[PDB]
Amino acid sequence: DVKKGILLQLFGGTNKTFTKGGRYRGDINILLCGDPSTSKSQILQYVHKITPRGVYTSGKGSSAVGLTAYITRDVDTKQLVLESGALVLSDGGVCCIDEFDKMSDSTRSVLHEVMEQQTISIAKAGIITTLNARSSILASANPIGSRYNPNLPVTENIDLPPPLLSRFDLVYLVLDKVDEKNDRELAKHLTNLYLEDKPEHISQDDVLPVEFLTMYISYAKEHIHPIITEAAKTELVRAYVGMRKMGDDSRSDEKRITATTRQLES
Amino acid sequence: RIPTVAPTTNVGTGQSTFSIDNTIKLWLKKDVKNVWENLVQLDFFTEKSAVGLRDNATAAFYASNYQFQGTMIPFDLRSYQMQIILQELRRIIPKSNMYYSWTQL
Amino acid sequence: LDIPSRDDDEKLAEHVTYVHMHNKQPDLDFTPVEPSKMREYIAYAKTKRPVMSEAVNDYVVQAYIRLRQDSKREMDSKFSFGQATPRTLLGIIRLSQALAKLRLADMVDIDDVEEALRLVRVSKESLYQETNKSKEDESPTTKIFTIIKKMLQETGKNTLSYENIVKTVRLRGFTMLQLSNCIQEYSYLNV
DNA sequence: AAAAGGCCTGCAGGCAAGTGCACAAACAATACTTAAATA
DNA sequence: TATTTAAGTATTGTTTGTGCACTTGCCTGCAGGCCTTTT
Ligand SMILES: Nc1ncnc2c1ncn2[C@@H]1O[C@H](COP(=O)(O)OP(=O)(O)OP(O)(O)=S)[C@@H](O)[C@H]1O
Repeated sequence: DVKKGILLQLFGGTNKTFTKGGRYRGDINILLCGDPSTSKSQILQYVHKITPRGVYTSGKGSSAVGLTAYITRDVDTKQLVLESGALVLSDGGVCCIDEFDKMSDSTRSVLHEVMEQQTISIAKAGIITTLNARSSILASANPIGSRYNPNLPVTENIDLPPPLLSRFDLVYLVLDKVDEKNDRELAKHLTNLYLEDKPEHISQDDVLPVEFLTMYISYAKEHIHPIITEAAKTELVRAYVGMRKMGDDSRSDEKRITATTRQLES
Repeated sequence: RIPTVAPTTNVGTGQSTFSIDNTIKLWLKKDVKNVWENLVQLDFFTEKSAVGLRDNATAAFYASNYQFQGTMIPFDLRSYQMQIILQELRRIIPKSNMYYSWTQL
Repeated sequence: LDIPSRDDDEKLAEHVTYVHMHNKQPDLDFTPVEPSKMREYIAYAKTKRPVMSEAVNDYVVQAYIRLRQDSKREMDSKFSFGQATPRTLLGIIRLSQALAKLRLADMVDIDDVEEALRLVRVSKESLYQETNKSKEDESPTTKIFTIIKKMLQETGKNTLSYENIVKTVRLRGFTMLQLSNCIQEYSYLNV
């Protein structure tokens, strides 16, 4: 299912451009969290390698300037230069961010803007401006401590404040199990790749187009524009309503994640 | 949330155009106590911790000899706990009622 | 955790002072290698890249499973190393591969990965007591009893006619006089 | 000389040590009631 | 047929019980404050 959400991120949305309003964040954004050592970071590497525009980036080894380019009034010709937007390099195509929790509170605030408007409004001594950086962030995470506490509420087990959290279009909980049923399957799924010297197709031997799929994506995102038929509208509305009424409670206020309009946007 | 129009002028020497604005008879402290007793005896409420009915007449009699102190605390401080919680309350009051939008917080 | 013992503070101290006497910790039976040519051989080994052997996998796999399950029933327990991860499995495999490098051989041995397991477990239980016990050595009649218990797992009867029991005893090699003695004891023991 | 990236320290993030103690029930024998023995 | 009150009844009064609490250290979690550069 993680893979599924990732794929859906790759094809992200369509640019519905209104003459009134506008800037409806044509793409999506996927946090994912779970027990340490559960492939998250490696999935991120894998995606960043897949896309033709990815910009890997770590957390807590980066600052707000690194996340969103920084402007400079060049005194040479007295002009506006922009520099090194990690987010701006990813204009179009995905980004990746690790240790998203370990990110500083001084940082992790530019997100509060770029993720929902895809713009960065900088206003410092010399210059005020708004540089638009359309980009589908894709962040890893780590629940507080070093694993769950299934005696702890979930939206407290994740640390991020509810605004920024609902900002995220889709949150995954990759929990590690003590199955012993998949465990030996996973162990074989590693030992096999260790069997060969140059291991390929580590999983079941079903043909899959490692290279073809990229051109497939870069065709799909550019030759087809889905128009939401009428019937979809109904089942979408009812789905949202059911999502939210379920979330309704008196004590859901402090501990739960509430279904909000961004659920419908998602 | 009511438009609360209270104009003052009118036709010359009209004395009309009254200024009614509250338009909900907020009941006083002196009267509500009636409704409060009605409720507490309709069992929607209860005392903080009250043993309803003892096991037998022995423990019941031994608890009636107890000179209680909640007697001493006045009417408007007995900490009553609830019998029907707000969530359920939202599920039953027909939405036609003009207070329905307060069942939910 | 340095348990303050006596033979340690004896031997260690003696041998440090002996270093002061003879600047070589190597005693009568020892082959110390100078770090230069040591490094040489080490790098040479590093230039090998051995291969994982196909047989050991299952064993390896099984090891992981074991190292998994106990961990759960040891989460809140004393040795609170919590929920050994697939990274532990991968680290075991890597340790085995490096030991095979030390073999300078391209196929990992079952003894190789077994040594790796010994390393990973000696890291454990090194906290306290560091001891175990054994009780099942004697078994001159208790073994008969356990055989009977397997038979009971099959059917579960306290019959008064023993013909498969005596057959399995004779197959086990235990005599019939000791068997009859034990039967006496357990009938008196009311089973 | 000051304004903008970055990194260091004062406020307190917090909670088990822990005692007070305000809840409860029989409590030990109150205070009094009611049948009997004697003139 | 009635004064003896002796036993008995109904009731008081109180005993420790705890059920809950709310206190006062604790280092770390956090965040306003110091360093740097450019004009
Ligand atoms: N189901 C799995 N499929 C593939 N690799 C796995 C799986 N489970 C564990 N691994 C491996 O275990 C290691 C875990 O790496 P990651 O999970 O990406 O790192 P990480 O989980 O981000 O670590 P943290 O603590 O979450 S930051 C990698 O070597 C993975 O290849």
